[PDB]
Amino acid sequence: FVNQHLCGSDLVEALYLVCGERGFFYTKPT
Amino acid sequence: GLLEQCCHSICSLYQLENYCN
Repeated sequence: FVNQHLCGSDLVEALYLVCGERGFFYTKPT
Repeated sequence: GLLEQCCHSICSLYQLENYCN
């Protein structure tokens, strides 16, 4: 990507694509 | 420093690819 603020489940979204089936390890829901 | 740089600022999927297992 370029310049984008990722936050909340949006993080696993960025990971979803880079890894996705690789099961990322972002944080949890607070 | 996982979503703080993306929530409190901007980040690139590059360093974000490190949060994957």
